[PDB]
This record gives sequence, C-alpha cells and structure tokens, in this order.
Amino acid sequence: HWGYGKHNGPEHWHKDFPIAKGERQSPVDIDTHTAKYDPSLKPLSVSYDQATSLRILNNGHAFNVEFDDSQDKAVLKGGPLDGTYRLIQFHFHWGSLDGQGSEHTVDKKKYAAELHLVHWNTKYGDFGKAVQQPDGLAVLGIFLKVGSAKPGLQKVVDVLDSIKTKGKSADFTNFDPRGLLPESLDYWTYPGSLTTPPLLECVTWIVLKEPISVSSEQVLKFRKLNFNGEGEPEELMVDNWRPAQPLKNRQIKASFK
Ligand code: NI
Ligand code: NI
Repeated sequence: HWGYGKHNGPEHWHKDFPIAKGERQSPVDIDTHTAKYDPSLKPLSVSYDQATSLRILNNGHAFNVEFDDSQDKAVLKGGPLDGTYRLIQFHFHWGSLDGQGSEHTVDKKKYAAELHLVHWNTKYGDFGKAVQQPDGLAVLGIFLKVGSAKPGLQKVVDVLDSIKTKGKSADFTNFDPRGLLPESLDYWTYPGSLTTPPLLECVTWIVLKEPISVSSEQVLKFRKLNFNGEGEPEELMVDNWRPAQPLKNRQIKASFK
C-alpha cells in the first residue's frame, strides 16, 4: 500500500499517513548557507565497541542490519542529545543511478545513497514506545558517494545474494559498524521524522557533513536486491528514497564553523 513504485510512491503516502504533510517531516534539503553554527552543541559520542550485530533482513523496502538493543552495547550520546540512545538497526537508501539515492540533500545535491544508523532513547524502554515520543529516536545519517570502495561495507555486500527477496534474512554476527563511518563527526542536526510510513515525528536527525566513498561494484550489488518476494516478478530494489520535504518552522544547526 506504500512503496517506491509507479503508483504507491512518496507522493501517495499522505492518503494512508496524513502526517506525511506534517510540520516536522524528513528528509529535508540542508542549505549550508542558512544552517547556523550552534555553540550549545557537543561532539557526538559514538560508542560502538560492544556492538552485537545479529541478523540482516530484506523487509521489502530496504535491508536492515539488526543489533542486540537489550543492553547499552552500541550507543549514541552527546551532540544535540540528552540521555542515551541505543542502536537497533542500520539500513540504506539508494538510487538506480549514481546521481540520486540520498534522502537528505545538501544545497540540493543528491548523493548516491544514504546510511541510516537508527537509535532509540532508553528512557522510553523499547523502540515501539520511543517512536511515540518527539525525542524518541536519533538517526545518524551518512552520505555515500561512488569512488573508492569502502572496505568496511564489503561484508554487507557479500551477504546480499542470500537476502535477495522480501522476507529473507541471514545471520549477521560480529559486524562492526565503526567501519561505515567517515573520519569527521562534524554534523548538521534538526528535528524530524521517520522517512517511511508511519512517518512519525519522533527523530532527532544527525547528518554527517563528510560522505563515505563506496565503489561502483558495491553500489551495483545493492541494485541487484529485489523489492518483491521469491517467486514473484522481479522488481529491483532501487530508488528507495523519499524526496526532501518542506522545512517549515525548523532550523538546521551545524556543529562546525
Ligand atoms: Ni502495502
Ligand atoms: Ni532510513
């Protein structure tokens, strides 16, 4: 009833999910000429040393690499955040062509893809309760450009053949998400939403300034995934991004001058 196809894409989502036209929707365009440095901000604290990855799942929209979130094993703190946010999953949004695929844009530039590391605020006890709160989630977004390979992505690439179609999963232990980060943790932040239905306005977005590079071969393997289930007509999993939404009464703050 929702997807990225010819008849159920982002422009239709409002019919089932009227908050699609809400006041704090994501993604947005990040205008680097109007975002303002905020000295109240602190450095990010990314603490992933004890991360426990479990599984990778093709959910028909993207794939999620899932983590054990039943203890403070992989947490995000600092920055704009108060309290402790636990990593639950990461996933990507990507294009059919190297010139589109990201959800956020920077001065209207689209990247080839965007990585989302999704975290929930431990004060709310579980993910499902967290998404009902304005400060329930923190999503660390990282742009991908095509250039050099990202070595730390390759284990994800090489399992994709085992999860080609919707509903397939595979064991995915011992993956280190630190290998997906750029060098700098400089960031932009703003209040927004989930970028898929139910589009809840529960996210503090933290979007890194520095992209990571992935190879053309790595991206091509993402583009072999399927939206469909096994035994259904093949629909390549590409262009699983929502376009920029109106900023409305929000300000984007920068952690850097
Ligand atoms: Ni549906
Ligand atoms: Ni996402």
